[PDB]
Amino acid sequence: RKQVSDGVAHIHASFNNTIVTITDRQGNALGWATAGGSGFRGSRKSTPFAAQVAAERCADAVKEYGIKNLEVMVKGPGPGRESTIRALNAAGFRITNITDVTPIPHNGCRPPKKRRV
Amino acid sequence: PRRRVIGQRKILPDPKFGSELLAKFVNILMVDGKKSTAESIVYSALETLAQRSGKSELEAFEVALENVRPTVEVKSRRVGGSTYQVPVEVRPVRRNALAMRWIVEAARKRGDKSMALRLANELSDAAENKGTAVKKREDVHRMAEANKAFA
Amino acid sequence: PVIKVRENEPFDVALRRFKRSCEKAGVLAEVRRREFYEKPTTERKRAKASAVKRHAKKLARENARRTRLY
RNA sequence: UGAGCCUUGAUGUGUAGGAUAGGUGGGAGGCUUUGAAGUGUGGACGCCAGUCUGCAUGGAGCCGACCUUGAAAUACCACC
RNA sequence: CUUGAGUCUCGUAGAGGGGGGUAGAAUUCCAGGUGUAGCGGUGAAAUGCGUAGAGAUCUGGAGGAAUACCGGUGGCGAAGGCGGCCCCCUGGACGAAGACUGACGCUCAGGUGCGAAAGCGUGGGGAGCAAACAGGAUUAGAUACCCUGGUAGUCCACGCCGUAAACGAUGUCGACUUGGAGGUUGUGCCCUUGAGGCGUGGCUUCCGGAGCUAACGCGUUAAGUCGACCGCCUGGGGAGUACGGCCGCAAGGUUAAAACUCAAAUGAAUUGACGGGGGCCCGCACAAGCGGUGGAGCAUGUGGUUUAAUUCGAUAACGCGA
RNA sequence: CGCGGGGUGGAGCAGCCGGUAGCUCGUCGGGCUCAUAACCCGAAGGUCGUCGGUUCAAAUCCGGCCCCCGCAACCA
RNA sequence: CGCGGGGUGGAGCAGCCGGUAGCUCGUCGGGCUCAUAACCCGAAGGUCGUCGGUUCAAAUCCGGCCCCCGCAACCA
Repeated sequence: RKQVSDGVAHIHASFNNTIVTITDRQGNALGWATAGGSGFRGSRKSTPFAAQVAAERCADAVKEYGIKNLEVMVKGPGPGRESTIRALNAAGFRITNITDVTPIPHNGCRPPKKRRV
Repeated sequence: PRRRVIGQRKILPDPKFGSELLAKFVNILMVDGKKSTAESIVYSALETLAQRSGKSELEAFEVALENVRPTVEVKSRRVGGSTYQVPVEVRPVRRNALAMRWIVEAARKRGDKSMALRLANELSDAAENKGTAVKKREDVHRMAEANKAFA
Repeated sequence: PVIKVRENEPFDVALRRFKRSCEKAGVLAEVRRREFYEKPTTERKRAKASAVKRHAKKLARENARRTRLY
């Protein structure tokens, strides 16, 4: 595999599950990991800790690519948002940019109905 | 309780070695307020243990205790629909107590004949890092590890 | 909330800054709002109710303040 | 992109162990100015101990039955 | 005659209406790249989608619907309602001065029109959402709430429907009666010496006086003090139902009884009690621990059954009166 | 009369080779429950309609009989 | 009869060189749990159908037999 110095970390942070995907700067995904994949289910995988460990796993996976610089793109609302980036930092990439990329419509599609609980 | 925290009561150190911890252990062991018998048993356990491992009576005991002390225990919050066991850092006073209690339980369980002998055996096991108390400790730790997500 | 880590800037500081930016944006809040459909009526009601509450806080409480507690 | 083949190279951890022993027969010394041991490392394999090999440097020696072992040297060798 | 009512002049603010363009974000799908085992979902799960390569991620395309921020107890409209930006057609409101008309006004049974959402008809459209429906949960059951899907419908055109807690639960028009704090939109003067100072008009939010009110409250935007016109009520149920008429493609709307039946039904406020409302606090209430009961045998009391009688009582009763 | 389903624990639905002998509601038992419906634990109820035989496994494969079904055909 | 797959822990799917001897659900113990399941930890169950041999590694490569598959061909 071709080594690459700089890339992006996409952090899809949902309410139920965090997904971290490291990619090159062009768009092509190198590796990924998830809180659900990291051995957490239901209550556990919707937590900051879980997200962090997913991030760590992802980092581990893209060791062979030899990535030093990293820009982070954080998507969605969740626990795995601050935690994940911290984890990434710990894992030892130079974090270059921290971007928020939550899809906010400018009033477009009707959301689903409100839950009655 | 709700209203007021209270200062822990005064405990006398045991006559043989002059130790608070030892005294506490003896107390824990004791049943039906028969302290003397319990203390004798404890002493016996110590002596045998000392013979086995060398060192001193007290030092060996301490070492044994060390191998069964829990860094972290769990508690049940249960805020959700289902129960969530949450880990908590267990304080110095409590940890020591817990280990002792576990040891005592192990001794009680054990299939050897005399109580003192059983206790000694348990201590030895603890020192070596096998046995019942140690297992219990591991389990406790394991649970905490499992539920580390909660904090 | 696009951000770039400055030269010889700590990580933690950067993170904090990012968080602040996010807060300013009100992105999370927006997301929360758009999770489920709010009927127009409901939306109206909340807005008016909130306004009323605000008004109450401002004036009635001020009146109370004039008089000492003890 | 799959896949054969004349050919010349590499590849092979039961534990005894100089340590990454496939087996049979002919055998006690093969290689060394169409350049030997030691050093620098480019690319491979890997059971992390090492093994093969490119180019540079070096210029007069490394490896044998060995002590062990159910089987002995990749001292040269042909058959696969 | 000019004070009401209207016309003309110049401005002003506006999601007022109709028509036609366009912009950007986001969702969905399609095609392709990267990539690898999960994704999704919940209180927890499962159905569901995934190694036939999903989810994630990037590129390109399609199409529909709605318009983040601005945005406000802000604005406009008779009400219903109206929200990206641009243009075309178009209705109303307000102010400034003048000039004109000269009571031309107010209200309105029948009548006529406009009238959310759903619904209907014909023809288009269809991304998202979603009655119905299906499956998965939950449950005693769950024809629900939750989850995964999902069709009418929502969108457009032209017709119909004519109702809503269509509410300020407050008809329209006019006059008069103490105050304060704002918002919005004009406009006159003033050294705008500055975001200001002093007025004067329109619409508007909150508080409160007199008065009014069953009280709650209303209070110059009246539910006060009066006048003009209209609409409507006459105990609760039966019933806004039946019959008949009129209208409607239908759904149904509208008009609108009676028998029979009860002595109530209601409104506001009051004291409690209660709440799977909220705040503060306590108790071996939980938590933290130690020892028990529930199994055994016996003691003992009770229930029951039996008895000639198994004395009567207790049932925070049951080693209780004893 | 002939031909396809088969015959059970208070009723019902029981895993192609005969060795598995049930599950639902029900009744009792006891605490949960402010109450029961409960959730949960355990307990009494058979013949496998019947008469026989192939075989140690038989109700469980076959010969006949009694019924319940279903059949479709008939009727001077 | 001939020819391609191979034959296992209660069932199933097990990493080209023979030295690795499993994973899922299952049963039991415990941990947590209101519950149940999910979840965590650990524990009993082999022959590798079989008979042999190349070799210290063999079920793990080969010679035969018993079956399960699959084959496609045949039938006076």
